[PDB]
Amino acid sequence: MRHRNSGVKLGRTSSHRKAMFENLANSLFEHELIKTTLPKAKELRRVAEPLITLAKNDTVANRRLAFARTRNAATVGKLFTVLGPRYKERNGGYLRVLKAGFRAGDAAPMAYVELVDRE
Amino acid sequence: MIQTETMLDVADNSGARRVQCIKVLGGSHRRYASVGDIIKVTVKEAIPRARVKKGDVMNAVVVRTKFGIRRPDGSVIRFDDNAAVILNNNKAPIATRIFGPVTRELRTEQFMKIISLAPEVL
Amino acid sequence: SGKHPLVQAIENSQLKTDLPEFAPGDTVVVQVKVKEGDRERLQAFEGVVIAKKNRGLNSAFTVRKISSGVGVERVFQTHSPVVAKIEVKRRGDVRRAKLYYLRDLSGKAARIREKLP
Amino acid sequence: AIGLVGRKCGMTRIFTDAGVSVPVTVIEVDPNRITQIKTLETDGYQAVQVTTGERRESRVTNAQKGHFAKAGVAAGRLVKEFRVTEAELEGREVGGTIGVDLFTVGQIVDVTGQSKGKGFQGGVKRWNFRTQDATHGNSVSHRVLGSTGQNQTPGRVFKGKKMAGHLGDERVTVQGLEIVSVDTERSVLVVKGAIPGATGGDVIVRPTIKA
Amino acid sequence: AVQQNRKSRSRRDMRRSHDALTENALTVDQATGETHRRHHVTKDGFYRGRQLFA
RNA sequence: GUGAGGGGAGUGAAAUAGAUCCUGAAACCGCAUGCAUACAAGCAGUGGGAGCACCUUCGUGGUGUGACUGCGUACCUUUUG
RNA sequence: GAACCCACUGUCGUUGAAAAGCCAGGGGAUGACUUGUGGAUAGGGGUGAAAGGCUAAUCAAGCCUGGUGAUAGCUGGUUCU
RNA sequence: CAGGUCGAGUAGACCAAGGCGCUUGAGAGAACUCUGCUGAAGGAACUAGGCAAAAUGGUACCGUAACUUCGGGAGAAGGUA
RNA sequence: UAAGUUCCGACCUGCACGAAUGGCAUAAUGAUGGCGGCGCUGUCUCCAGCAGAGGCUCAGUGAAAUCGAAAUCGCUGUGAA
RNA sequence: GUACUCUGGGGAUAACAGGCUGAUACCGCCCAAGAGUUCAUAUCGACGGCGGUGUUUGGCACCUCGAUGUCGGCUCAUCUCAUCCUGGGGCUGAAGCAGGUCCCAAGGGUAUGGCUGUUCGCCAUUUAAAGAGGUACGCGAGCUGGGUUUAGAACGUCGUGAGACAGUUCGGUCCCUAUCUACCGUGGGCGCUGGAAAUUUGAGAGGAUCUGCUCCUAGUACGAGAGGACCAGAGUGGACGAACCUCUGGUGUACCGGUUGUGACGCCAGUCGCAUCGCCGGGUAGCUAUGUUCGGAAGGGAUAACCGCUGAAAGCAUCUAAGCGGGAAGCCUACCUCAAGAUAAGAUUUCCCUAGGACUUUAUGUCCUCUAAAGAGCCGUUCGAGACUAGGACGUUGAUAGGUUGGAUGUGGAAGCAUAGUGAUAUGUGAAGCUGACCAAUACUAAUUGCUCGUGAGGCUUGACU
Ligand SMILES: NCCC[C@H](N)CC(=O)NCCC[C@H](N)CC(=O)NCCC[C@H](N)CC(=O)N[C@@H]1[C@H](O)[C@@H](OC(N)=O)[C@@H](CO)O[C@H]1NC1=N[C@@H]2C(=O)NC[C@@H](O)[C@H]2N1
Repeated sequence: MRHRNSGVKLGRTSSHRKAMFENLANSLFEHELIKTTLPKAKELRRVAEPLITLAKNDTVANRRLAFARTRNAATVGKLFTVLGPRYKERNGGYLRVLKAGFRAGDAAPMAYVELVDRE
Repeated sequence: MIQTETMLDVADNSGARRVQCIKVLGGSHRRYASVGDIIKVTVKEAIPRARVKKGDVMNAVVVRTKFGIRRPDGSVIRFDDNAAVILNNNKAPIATRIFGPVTRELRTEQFMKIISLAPEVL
Repeated sequence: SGKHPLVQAIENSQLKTDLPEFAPGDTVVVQVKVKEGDRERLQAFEGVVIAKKNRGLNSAFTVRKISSGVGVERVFQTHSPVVAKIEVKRRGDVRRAKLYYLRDLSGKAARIREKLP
Repeated sequence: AIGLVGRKCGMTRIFTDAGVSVPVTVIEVDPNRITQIKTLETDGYQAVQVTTGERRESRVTNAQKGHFAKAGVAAGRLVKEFRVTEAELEGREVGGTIGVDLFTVGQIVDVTGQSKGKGFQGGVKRWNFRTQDATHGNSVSHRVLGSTGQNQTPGRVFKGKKMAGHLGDERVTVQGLEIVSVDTERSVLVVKGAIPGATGGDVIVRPTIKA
Repeated sequence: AVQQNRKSRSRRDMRRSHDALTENALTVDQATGETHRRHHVTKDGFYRGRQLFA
């Protein structure tokens, strides 16, 4: 049973899963539109949106927390310079997940992840 | 929560120091004994020149357990040791002093002497 | 407040309104009501608070003491009417919420430093 | 007997004046609205049909909408019957409501619910089977069934043999619970002990049959 | 463990009687007029009156 | 897909002689049509037998199917069996 | 006590990753030690700190080809009316 | 042949130079199987058998019995930092 | 040991010990046989939770041993029993 | 001689299990010398006689040698009654408490350890009791492999020897992915006299069925005393089962913190990767027992042994032949769950569909045209539901999921900056910072535009009412 439990496994160890979602968040913040599998896309919200929420207040402690979470100076700079001021007045829901058919190699269901006000 | 093969300290001056439980009395297939329950014990260590000797098979009553007991308000009381008190063939205490605290589960006509002799009842 | 509002409302009507502030590492005296037949009396339980659970009506705290060379712990339910009164005798200085490490210490090693204003 | 349909809200405790902690379960009761009365003349047996809760009109079908409109009551989230006697039928009419005041403090009741679902389960959990040795040469048989029959005679497995399968998610009735509180202003029943099912599930409270 | 008798073609087909495939849910998109998988972005990047790739 | 493969055109007496290409059997595997088949227990047939479809020399006829029913435990070998 | 050489216990594997292994432990590890290259001993023979061990995944008498279509009071099979 | 930090070390953990991510993937997170981590109270009651697990584990100093072929036993046991 | 067909010591009517197919002992040594104790523990009372790998579902590739033919139920009886 | 072994054959012929039989084995009955102070039959019962069962030791050689492959343990069972406990009775050399013996009764229940490979047995300590048997001496395509029975080696003994054993001892590979039947779960299809959404009756099926101790009656009845009840009430336990997570705990590798080694982020500071989650201390939900609550209560009907009432055959007697009763943990009900594929397919409430042509096979007839209802499903957001399914909720007329805001909880004094110290560090800002799964609000994001299925008033005969 898994009554009321949250989180995913995705056939990975916990550290590998955490690193993979870190990489996905960095790629999404850089490019503002990515394509991945549907379960990864749905779980990516719970990791990426709190980072944008944190970036709404620009302090040394918040920047250091963001650096601990992402390990990417360019991502920290973009978060605290562009994305946070952009979403200052938006109450959550900074991402958009859209189904995008299936993948040729393994028939895996796919999806697009997009920032809400990309362009 | 005392079962067969459990070692127990002795909380009196009958002469035994360590006993081992060899049977939990009071029913077929009964597993555990708690405070106020009667057990059969074998004497593993004893004071020299005492009345009880090493290798004797006697009855005993459990007075303290590490598993602890429940109270009606939902609390639990736990001790640091498992301790027993030696009884005769008529299931009456045969000691004249009690060491350490006991609990109010012993306030019966069978074990009133332990209550009256114990340094503390909690 | 992790329960449904109706459950919270039912629990709230039973809360005690005069509990003192106390923390793990303190030494306290708890007065317990003892009923024998019709004889009512108060018995003191004095010792060190080694654990405290804050859950509203389901709050509890564990007190440990040494009695005639035997260690004894009791887990008091904070809002039960059986607990008549709680006195804080001394305030301790500790570094963690749960002090189970005191169970393996004796005498001098188990001393708790006093918290000094 | 005539009873109530309620919803399990969660467990808590009540402290008595002497200090005893009584574990209790809370049941919310939206007052049950009578939708139909069945009689010997037209149905062949005597029962009272009730509804409770709410349901949006986009989810209420036309047939059920007409059924509710005939009784003159708002649509509920469920419909349920209670078998009754002639004496119990007195004072009950279509369109009336039944509240928590049907019960009194100290009354003994039976509570019916739908137990939690454990899914596909094995012999150890389902039937309290014993496990075999974890060591001493045991190869791959720790939680397996073991033997399931005898031999050429009878050369088959008997019906009702205990095996692995679905466990839980069944109708369960717990008998002999005591009513601790009847809160009319909040429309709540507080009963002693545990009742089947998960928080938010539908429960039925009836007077005890072990009377 | 293995069969004692070969299974007949009739029984094999009876077992396969549950193997038929089904149809996907396809709908016409209002913005473009093209058939697309329902609730999915079209192959040209349109969904719900929005365009993804310039 | 400048692939494989095929449909036309053309050659040839013949291309269902089109390249591992004369003839093209059986096991085995598809599609189409007709009848039967989802309340009934077994070597699957046999002796009866209603109904349906097509054909017809219109029937006391032909072809296909076969509701219902009596009887009925494969073959070879080795054996007292 | 590493490399190196072994193979005492256990789980796994047993249509294996493997026709003898993996993993966790284990023994020797300056010696009667381990190892490369090239040689010698050939079948009632060789070699053996000796288990009938080894002698090309084969050993109470290796493999190959001949005698040879050995013999079998035994088992099986033996085809149209 | 074989570097760096600790290290007695070619043991070990993480790194350099230099190489790789082992030629099916994506989901789900039932019984049962394999491999691990933790576990109330009890502590060999298991079992053919403490099988398997758990446990001990370093450096310096102190201290160390019977027996003895006078070499050992011995890192006996045990203790302090 | 609470309880000991094993173990240790002793007894001598040795079914059927006995002195280089050596007798009786023996410090050290042994992955050697038997018995006991401390510590330790999921070995067990009695199992619970969690992590990884399968199992399950989807897409691709695609085995095996077996096999007279099958429209392949229970019971009691019968009968190469 | 071969246990270092090999080939051709046999169920023509042995060892295992099955079969026939029942000498033997076990159980029962008949007669009755006698024993029992007298008194065969309370309890025993010689010499003899008659049966039953199919557990033992055997007899036979019918099945299997082109294989039916195991002594004990483990796991899981199912049946019998010749009944171990609990229930109901008759007799007694039955005062009471106990006991002996026989009859009825199979609902439930019916030990843990020491020794040994043991089944068995002896022993220790319990229990209401630790029953006797059948099921391939149940169960090894479910586990083990200690004993027996391969190949190594040794002792006693036998033999000249190779070797061998009414013997002993140390060591010594347990294969198979389940087609069919059976069983445990879970779906798809069609049927059920037009279709649909709900609520239901119960033919029947399964589950459950145990019991100790104390008090009271009452130190009463009984008994010279010692002892000590029936019947009838109260309380409190053992084992077993279910549900649950408020309490007590376990776990809790996406929560918090301490800390070692190493590498990196330019450096300090602050952090991150790896080392079993590196190690260590705590811990939210969920799951869970050792934790919590509940259950086997009470009552009807027919009976078993047994006890009768009235009553003749048979002027008496007699429970029986006519007629009328009592009587058990056993049977039928009663309690819980399932149940109309109950093809005999049941009942109730409500909802939906009422259009035109042609023709001949004049029929619930075949082609056209027009219609597409009530509902169901596909799809999506999902769940305390789940292998896939099925089931529950919701899809903008929206709180279904994520996010956001607040709260709660856990861990515990973030970073930065100031002070005090040579410094390790300590204190303040401040119970701060961070906080998976929880509670409550909130359309910010995603549940879009949609499609498919399901029709058009439901044959005939008879009867009763219109
Ligand atoms: N012209 C056309 C010619 C056609 C050609 N013949 C086809 C051919 O031969 N195919 C061979 C397929 C083998 C492999 N699957 C290829 C692949 O898919 N590599 C994925 C990498 C792609 C990525 N975008 C580039 C990247 O990250 N590079 C790094 C980088 O350079 C460097 O790391 C740092 N830190 O700087 C280096 C350390 O030395 O490691 C490389 N990473 C590496 N990963 C590789 C690995 O595991 N093995 C082989 C070798 O490729 C390895 N190096």
